[PDB]
Amino acid sequence: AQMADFGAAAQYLRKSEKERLEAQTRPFDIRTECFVPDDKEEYVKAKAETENGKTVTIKEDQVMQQNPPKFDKIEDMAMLTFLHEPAVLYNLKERYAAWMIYTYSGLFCVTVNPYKWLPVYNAEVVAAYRGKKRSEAPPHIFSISDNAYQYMLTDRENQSILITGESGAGKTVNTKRVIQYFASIAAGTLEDQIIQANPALEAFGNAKTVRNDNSSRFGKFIRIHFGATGKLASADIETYLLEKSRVIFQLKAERNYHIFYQILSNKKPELLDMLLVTNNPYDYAFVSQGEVSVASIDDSEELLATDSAFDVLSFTAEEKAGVYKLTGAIMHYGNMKFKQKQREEQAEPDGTEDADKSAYLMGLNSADLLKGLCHPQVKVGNEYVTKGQSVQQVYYSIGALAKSVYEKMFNWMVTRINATLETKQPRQYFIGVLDIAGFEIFDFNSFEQLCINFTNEKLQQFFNHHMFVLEQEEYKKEGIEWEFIDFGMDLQACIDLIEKPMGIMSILEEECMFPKASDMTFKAKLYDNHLGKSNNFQKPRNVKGKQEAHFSLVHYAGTVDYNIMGWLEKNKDPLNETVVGLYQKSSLKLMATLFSTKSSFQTVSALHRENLNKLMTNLKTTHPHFVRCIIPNERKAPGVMDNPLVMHQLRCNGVLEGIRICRKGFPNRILYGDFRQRYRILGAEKLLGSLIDHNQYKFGHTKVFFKAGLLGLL
Amino acid sequence: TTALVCDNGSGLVKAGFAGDDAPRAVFPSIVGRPRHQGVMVGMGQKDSYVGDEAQSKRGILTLKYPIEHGIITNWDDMEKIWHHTFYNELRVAPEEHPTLLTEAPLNPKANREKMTQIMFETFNVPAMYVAIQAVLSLYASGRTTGIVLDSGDGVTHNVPIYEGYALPHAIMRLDLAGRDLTDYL
Repeated sequence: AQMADFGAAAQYLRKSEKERLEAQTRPFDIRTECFVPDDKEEYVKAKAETENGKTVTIKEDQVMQQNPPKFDKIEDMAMLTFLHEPAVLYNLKERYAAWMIYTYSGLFCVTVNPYKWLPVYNAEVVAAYRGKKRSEAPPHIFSISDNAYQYMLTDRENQSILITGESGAGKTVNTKRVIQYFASIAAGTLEDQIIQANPALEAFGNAKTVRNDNSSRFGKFIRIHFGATGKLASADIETYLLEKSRVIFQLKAERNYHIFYQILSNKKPELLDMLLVTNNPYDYAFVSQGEVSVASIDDSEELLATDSAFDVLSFTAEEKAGVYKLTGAIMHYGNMKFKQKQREEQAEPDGTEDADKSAYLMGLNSADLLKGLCHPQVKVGNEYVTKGQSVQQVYYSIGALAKSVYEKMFNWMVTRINATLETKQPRQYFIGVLDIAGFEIFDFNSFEQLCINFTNEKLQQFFNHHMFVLEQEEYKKEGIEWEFIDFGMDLQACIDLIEKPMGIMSILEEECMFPKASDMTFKAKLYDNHLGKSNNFQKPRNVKGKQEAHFSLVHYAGTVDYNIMGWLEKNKDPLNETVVGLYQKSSLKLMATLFSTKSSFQTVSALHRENLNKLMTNLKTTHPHFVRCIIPNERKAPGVMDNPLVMHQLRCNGVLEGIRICRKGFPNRILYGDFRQRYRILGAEKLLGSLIDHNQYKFGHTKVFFKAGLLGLL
Repeated sequence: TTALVCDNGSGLVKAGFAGDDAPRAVFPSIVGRPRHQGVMVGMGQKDSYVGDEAQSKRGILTLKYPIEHGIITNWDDMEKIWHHTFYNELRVAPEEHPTLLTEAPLNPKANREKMTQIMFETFNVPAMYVAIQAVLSLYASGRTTGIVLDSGDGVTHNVPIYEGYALPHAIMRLDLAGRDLTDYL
């Protein structure tokens, strides 16, 4: 009835009731259709004797009863009697096979990349979701965009869309589709404008990753602002915590942000003539750490895209030559050289080639810069006194200066984009579109992975709190008296060692301050404070033949193993205020604009924690709506999705945590009439006072609640 | 599965794997404890240092040998030294290797009883064995007949062997060795 109005896409949105009725009545068994593991499928159906193409006999306490054939295609795995990994896995597998890329997961909105053009979004024939609710219409992200619209118009409270970002595709197309939809419903457009200046962000905040080649290395919080009544207004972009540690140090088999090699592809010899810079990447230590180039992308055409971006951007000739000069200076910093003065201690420079280069570039003096690098001044009450500097201290300061310059330039460019993309009446409300990396579990995890997983722990706790208050509200609504320990925070608040003032980060800062501290002393301190005294902190099981870890954290997405080698040098961030004062006087007006606005204690972890606190503070004032874009397969061939990839992702994406919590229900929530009908073979009071346990149900105001493992009996 | 050889001695631990040509780890059989105050807050003070780590920090430590005259007279320190030898020097798991300990002749029975009890309980070795130092010295010399004079850090002993037969009534054990010469010097 309400499905045949979507045309050629309705089959993808809601299958016709004919094949549905023939499929919802399959005769199968309860005790010969279970789930057993595998090495290439990791989960299979079979008939303990079990065979589906290969015989395996396993313990009788590891098999998962397969979902009943009643719910074998439901787009909402929150109502299943069997909430386990293979259940939802094959649920999604089937729903994608019989093409339906859209699904609901308790509160998430899982979308799968189809890789095949579909009219399921265009034209508006499918966009009829206006006025429609999630609980009635098919499970489309358009329903969620519309729900956020409705909530803004009826509640005057901002809304937020948290889309999973480490997936290479699916996320970007979904962002395009949701901004298009928001332009459509509440109608040189905001979509055009937003996608115009994107090459800037692509070149500045994306780098070659071990498990990617175009990786969002920051947080993009696109705010689409709406008028007083719900009319589209301007849209500003806001950036959050950026992995600035890469600007100097890159692991082996990775490289920093694209812009460096984009410039160094010798595409515009004008630039490589202006910045006194050659083209060989192995001459600059700040870029030649890992690999200089990947074969999966060109640099010249992307350089042209970024040039055209600066042109469509409000940048002039100076606001572009200055940026190129700053990047050239960031490269020239990498190979300045200092030596301990003969016979006492002091770091002094030997050769000033890159010194003069960078001094001319940023618009400073060379002798003044060298002196301010080797002799930083400080204000003692009312007087200034020179402070001594060793070689390693000079290098740390140089790195800190490079990182500060890069982040300042990034933020200024984002402000310029906000300016050129904003002209509108004073508006009230907006919708939050949050792009950010997700959880990571690599073969070799390090400081950056720890920071990213910490941020994702925070976001996941946010989602858990939202879902907890939702379920608690719904229980107070149906009069169902049932109270439980907070499903929101009390899960990760103990995996928040990383922030409490004795955990890993505080210990790392302490070790950054302490004399002669090394990695071994850092490991010793970690062990003395946590090994045995905490349950989430565990010693890794290091097997010879695999990379050596040093400790293991029990995250929500599994137990990750970290290798702390080098965290000390990576956490130090001593800013040299003398050189910053030199910057504030430069001739290159972009540099002075950057550093326009009675210190040696700065660490990357501290700035990161403060930025994360600010981001969570912003999010905690709005209403969230989460989306889980998935890459189904790696060979790009549509239709068939590999099971281990999608299983790992379903772990890291955050859906499995929601499943694990709703399993503590009462996941199955039905009214009276449906059970009165489908199980009348003999309202619900007498129908269930006859048989099972008396706690598996709690009736209230035409609502029955069933725990996971009861409809597998009916 | 390979086996471990752990010639203890009273002045030097020599450990390794059965089949090599020389011990893989050779360090002093010593345990040091700090005697002075300790002021730098956060320096990560260890309770005790073993092996040759206690030898480089010896300026601030008080050193103790847990073996006096071939006899183990401090079983906690000896357990520390064995734990070090297995986990930090050889870097193995004692649960996967038979261990061949060594002992001097004519020393109390409780010594070997405690050795084997320590091994089997607090290390869970699959099997063990306690040899006599002079017999092994004769193995290494490539002979089956001779009177071997072993003289280490704690005890000097002769063991006469003939055609692979020991003469236990002619074993003579003397109790001056390297350490008494060090003290006399």
